[PDB]
Amino acid sequence: SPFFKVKKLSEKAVIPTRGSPLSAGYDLSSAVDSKVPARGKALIPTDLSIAVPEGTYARIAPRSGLAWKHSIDVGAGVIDADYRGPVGVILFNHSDADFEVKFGDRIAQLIIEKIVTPDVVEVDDLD
Amino acid sequence: PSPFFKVKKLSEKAVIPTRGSPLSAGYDLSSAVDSKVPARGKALIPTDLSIAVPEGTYARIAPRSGLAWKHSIDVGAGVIDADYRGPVGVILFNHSDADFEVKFGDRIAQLIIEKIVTPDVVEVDDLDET
Amino acid sequence: SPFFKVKKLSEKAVIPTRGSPLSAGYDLSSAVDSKVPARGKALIPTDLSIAVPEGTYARIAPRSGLAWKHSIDVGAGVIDADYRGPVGVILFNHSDADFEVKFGDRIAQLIIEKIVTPDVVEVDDLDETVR
Ligand SMILES: [Mg+2]
Repeated sequence: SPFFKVKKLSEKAVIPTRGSPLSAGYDLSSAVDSKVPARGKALIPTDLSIAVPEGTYARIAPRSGLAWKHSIDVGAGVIDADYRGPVGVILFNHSDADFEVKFGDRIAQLIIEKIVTPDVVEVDDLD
Repeated sequence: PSPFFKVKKLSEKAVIPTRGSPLSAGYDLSSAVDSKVPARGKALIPTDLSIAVPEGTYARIAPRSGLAWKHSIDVGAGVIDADYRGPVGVILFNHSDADFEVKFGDRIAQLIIEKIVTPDVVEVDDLDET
Repeated sequence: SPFFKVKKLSEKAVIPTRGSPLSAGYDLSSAVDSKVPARGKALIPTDLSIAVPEGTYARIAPRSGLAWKHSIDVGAGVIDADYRGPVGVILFNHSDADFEVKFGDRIAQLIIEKIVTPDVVEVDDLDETVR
């Protein structure tokens, strides 16, 4: 049975919520105030640790508003189901304008994507 | 219930998205406009479509491989919720020093209906060790 | 039942491996020495061809380390389940420093994501949603 368990690592953390009833993702909020330099990057802590089920992973996905309005998008973003460290969001600034993330800003959305993980079979012929 | 992909044309310029091979992941998205993605910049390209995909999925607007190598084009963000009924636009980022020209009808992205789970969020005191 | 078939196209190829029992991705290694130029791009060969099952595709996904240490992101990355050509990794460099790729370096990770591929139908109107 699917689950999404979240542990607050500080009092500043915001428990993720979905934005609409059928929404794909859980909104993630910044636990800090941080500059994202023009044509540069920032690593934004959520002060959360998580667990998601085997047969899935948590993808840190971009919010469309951040991307369209501010040319900000998300690098990396693959959180394994057994990763128990703090969840941070890597933002890339694809513009010549400096940007600033404020404490509590929603900076990404977490999507729990279904996957398969079979053992690899090496072959001489794929078909 | 069986999966579905319904599309509604918002103008005559919209093109029904079509897959590219019988096992292909995604449905090709065509531009409804003439436009451009400026060098080192971005654009929102209308498809003039509204869509519906099933609960337990979302529609991901994903980059085409050819455009990524030839024009350094990427999709800046492409999460479309299963309950999103607004117009579908494609956000393109141009990671090169030359403009990318868009003519109406041009394929600019592909849509992939990804399976997900959406359980309730549960705050906990401790997580298991791995 | 899911599978992941891999064919090596040369001796330089490395069978993709998963790091831990619950890891999402299979690490992909470069088959070449190469460079991703500052603010530029490169197509890095793996010298692999692959097959994944119907109802999935293989997503070429970024490694977190390369993203943060080198501003490297993966472009493109949608590998169809019936694509039988060579698998190359498209890297974008979002920094002003060249990124060197050495033979055997891990440059991405492959994730076999579950999808649906229903027959698309045009309709006159869609349901409006409480949103
Ligand atoms: Mg995905």
